[PDB]
Amino acid sequence: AHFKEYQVIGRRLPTESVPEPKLFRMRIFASNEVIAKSRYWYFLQKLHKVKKASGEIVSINQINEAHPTKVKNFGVWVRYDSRSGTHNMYKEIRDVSRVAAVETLYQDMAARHRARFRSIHILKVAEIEKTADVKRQYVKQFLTKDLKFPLPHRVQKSTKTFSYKRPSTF
Amino acid sequence: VTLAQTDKKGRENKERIFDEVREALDTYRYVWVLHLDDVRTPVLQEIRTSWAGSKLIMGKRKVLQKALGEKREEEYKENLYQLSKLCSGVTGLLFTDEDVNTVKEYFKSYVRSDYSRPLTFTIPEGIVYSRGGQIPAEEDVPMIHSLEPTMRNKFEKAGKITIDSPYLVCTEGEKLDVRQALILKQFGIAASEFKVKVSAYYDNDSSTVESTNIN
Amino acid sequence: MKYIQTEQQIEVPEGVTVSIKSRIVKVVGPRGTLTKNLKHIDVTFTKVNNQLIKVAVHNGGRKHVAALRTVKSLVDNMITGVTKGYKYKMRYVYAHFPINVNIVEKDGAKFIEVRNFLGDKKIRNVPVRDGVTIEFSTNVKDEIVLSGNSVEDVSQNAADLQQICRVRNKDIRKFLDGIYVSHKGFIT
Amino acid sequence: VEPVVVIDGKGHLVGRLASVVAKQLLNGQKIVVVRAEELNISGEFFRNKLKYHDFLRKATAFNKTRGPFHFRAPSRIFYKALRGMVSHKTARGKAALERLKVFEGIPPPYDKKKRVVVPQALRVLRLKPGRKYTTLGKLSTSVGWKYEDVVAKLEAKRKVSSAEYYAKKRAFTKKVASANATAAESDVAKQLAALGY
Amino acid sequence: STDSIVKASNWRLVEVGRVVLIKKGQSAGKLAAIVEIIDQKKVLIDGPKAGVPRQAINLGQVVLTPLTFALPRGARTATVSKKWAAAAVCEKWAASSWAKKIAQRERRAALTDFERFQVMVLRKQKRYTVKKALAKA
RNA sequence: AGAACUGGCGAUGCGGGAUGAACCGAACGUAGAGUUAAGGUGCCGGAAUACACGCUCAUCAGACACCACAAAAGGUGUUAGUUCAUCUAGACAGCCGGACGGUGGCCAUGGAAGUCGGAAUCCGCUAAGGAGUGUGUAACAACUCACCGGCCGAAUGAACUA
RNA sequence: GCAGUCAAGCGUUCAUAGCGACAUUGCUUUUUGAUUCUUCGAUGUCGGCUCUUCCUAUCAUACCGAAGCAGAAUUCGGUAA
Repeated sequence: AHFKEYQVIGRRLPTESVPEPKLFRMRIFASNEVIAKSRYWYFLQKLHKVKKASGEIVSINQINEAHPTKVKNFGVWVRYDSRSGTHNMYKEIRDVSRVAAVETLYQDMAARHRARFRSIHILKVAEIEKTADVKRQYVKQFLTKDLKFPLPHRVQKSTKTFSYKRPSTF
Repeated sequence: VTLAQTDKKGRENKERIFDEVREALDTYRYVWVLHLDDVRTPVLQEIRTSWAGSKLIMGKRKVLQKALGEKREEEYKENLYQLSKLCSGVTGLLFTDEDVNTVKEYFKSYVRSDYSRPLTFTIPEGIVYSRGGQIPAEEDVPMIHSLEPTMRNKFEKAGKITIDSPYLVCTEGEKLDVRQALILKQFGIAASEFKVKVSAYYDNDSSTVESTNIN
Repeated sequence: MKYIQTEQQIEVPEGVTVSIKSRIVKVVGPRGTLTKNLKHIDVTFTKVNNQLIKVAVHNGGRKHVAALRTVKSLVDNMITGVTKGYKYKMRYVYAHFPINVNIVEKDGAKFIEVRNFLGDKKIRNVPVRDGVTIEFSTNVKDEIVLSGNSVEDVSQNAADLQQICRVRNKDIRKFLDGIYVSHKGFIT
Repeated sequence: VEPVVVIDGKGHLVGRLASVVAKQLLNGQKIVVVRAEELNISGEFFRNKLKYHDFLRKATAFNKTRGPFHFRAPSRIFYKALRGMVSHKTARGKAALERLKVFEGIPPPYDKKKRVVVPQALRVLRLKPGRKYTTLGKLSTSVGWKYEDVVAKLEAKRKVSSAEYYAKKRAFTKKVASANATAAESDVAKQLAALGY
Repeated sequence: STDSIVKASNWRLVEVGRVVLIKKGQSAGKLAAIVEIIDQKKVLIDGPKAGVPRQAINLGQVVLTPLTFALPRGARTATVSKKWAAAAVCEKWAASSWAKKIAQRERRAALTDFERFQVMVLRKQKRYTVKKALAKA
């Protein structure tokens, strides 16, 4: 769905003789609130020895985009599970917001490398501030000055089943 | 894919020649840059052994341009950048310290004979030979038949190779083809003279740029 | 990887003019006129000024861009044929049977005739295409010379002339008869 | 919207046309399809020949007459692809195929009437550019239709007669448009413009 | 007549400042100017005078209009609004025939039955003068 | 062929899997309106030739669990990736020039002079050039590469992952 | 198949744990075309006359490719029922 980027904060358990466990925050991409709490324990159990019954979640926050109408180049580090063993991948997306860029990534992974939602891990999504350090080629070609490209051979969608005009393109 | 012994040198060899030019300047007071486009390899060696006190360095252009310092402001020793701009051809720098007269006397006196890359020779209308009419044909040995598919293709009966029409490989007053150079080259005709030329001299302690031309 | 646009540049010298409606290309110059169809190749031609013409493919993949380079190679071959022209000179090595080659006109069709090839009584005919002139090389023994404006009119008729004389059921290393293309060059 | 609708067959795809025709016949509209020999099939030519040959060998072993009748004509090829879409064994399917008439070329009286096209079945709107297609008129010639030298000749006779009509029609519209232009600026013209005509 | 007659094949091509028309969506028939092109299929549009909010849109939902004006790449909404007035494209749009055709079928839908009667009586009067002017010359 | 826990068929229809005792939804009085399950929405056939990002061309393509098909291993066909090197002090491709003296090195010998062969296998001078990559003369020569150099001006090469 | 020599690959972070392809080397009755007439035992029923079709995994005819093929004669391979 429309992903929403969430901050989840976790505090293991207040016990006698160990007060104040430190605190643990993460940034989670999930389609709603309830998945992001469950996606939180999926990673945080891998990092150190906790459980959901030995845990509680402090607070959740919805992180909006800082600047939607600005156009950003994004470099995304991705770890994912293949049919063979897992291996890393670095990909670059040009998009409008952070949370819309992950939308175009999962579609890109499912198209080319046939990876569903459960196999992919999102390592770090970063904005590349300066230009001319863009590594990939297919992102780089839009950075040329005075870029103008035509859209030839446009089709037309007409509601009536019969048209009399012998219809023509552009 | 190959299995040859000799391997690529790399960037470090380009910085070694960058190192050799710097040390050669302050040691030997005269610097000589030359336009030597076509040279033979034993011709290059005998110039080195005729100048035993000298050090001679050949190398790539922008390396030798930067080793003198291609910028005006940046240089090893002073007034060095004007001579570096002049040398357009393939260069080999020279470092002798005896005389400004002996060196320009040497290159004008020195001359050899190499390939044309002038005079005209016709192939006789009989059986062709390796010399091709240089010596009398009774002393001549016929050409190898294996290089005849090279002659029917690249140069455009019995194993002795036969032409039926007379062919002229050169004509006088004419620029020779790159193909017509190879016709004289295969026959073994080194009748064109070869001479090396110099464009500029430099003196370190005088520290001025000298401009000249000999052809 | 969906290249956004790719272009090449076809140079036009002073002798020739080119007039292009949708994809039909006409080349008119000194030696003659040549035409070529291009409805299948899907490009866009654009003149800048009278000597350079850019071709362009917008938003095409690798297979679409690979066809764009050979469009430049076809139209450049058309221009040189109108200026310099093409000339293929062929020699025919016979072992024991002398090959008689003649040019006979059959109701206006101008067929190239081959006789006595390797002791065959079969009389082969090779038709001359439109826009190619065959003449025999004066003062050079054993040569047939093909010359024309178009590459595809000449080079096909050169290749058709050699495959009609192909040796069968024999070791080809010992039997060396045939007609071969010596070299490919220009008229001027 | 009309009693009998005449579909021009040129530049369409076999399947995507026959789908939208078969729904109109089951809804009661009468459709007559002309110029069948200009119809197109996606995919390259050598494919669609072999899709016909593996069909062509399928016939009843004990008596070849009783098997699938392999029709050759481009109308009959197209009528096949439509017949599989309508449930032709019931009484609803028989009365739905009596509303359909498919012809090669344009025979009289259908040359005097308007021909239409179907935008969701045009080749030039459906397939991507740089993609091989196949002309059905060439296809039936490769499998035994001995009439492409006749139907194409009658079209060259027709189009000359049709070009004379259009020039007479275009000059008459020129007189009307000139008369309509000088009729403008009148008080009846300006009141119409306010109302939008 | 030694000239190369090679055709141009003129096209509306996307750029910074190509004004467009949004056919479907929330906006539904409003003008807007492309601010920055994102990739092959998405752009970034804004029209402040018409009323469309600044948003990223797919090129499927938008149609290209031939009018252009000069505007720097990546401009904000205040800067597009100032360049919009200097070109005066809202006056240049209604001069075009394609804007008049939009307004005409809008007016023909809002015609009252009594006004639909008045359209009838006038066209009966207009055809009388035409058929006299026709069939004489 | 013989067991273990639970559900089902046998005794049980109805909707879905074209068809089917066992799968999926759901268990039945007679009827009306409403919303859904599993499954589906080009046409048969009720229902979007809806929207959105990509991939794939097959001279036997492919289309949905139970289920009616397939193996290793190959394929400059295409796509996205990893690790590595080269490069605006000029890379990759192209033409063009150099590719030498000790030394025709030693045994093999009718004769390989780098290249029928066998062991062996360094220096000199070098920007660089093998006691030699191949075409081969009966042995020579010559040509080519592998090594640099001059033109030439944007990235390129190699293995591997799926 | 067994007994070996390897190591192109793999073993959670890894050579020497543990496998381990293509390879490679060996006997199981005679390295000198001498022999050596060794047909060493299938435990539910089909064969042939007539007469059609179909599969291709092609013996012959058609056109091709490669050869370590002069011609002839053959050997190997492809399309093809």
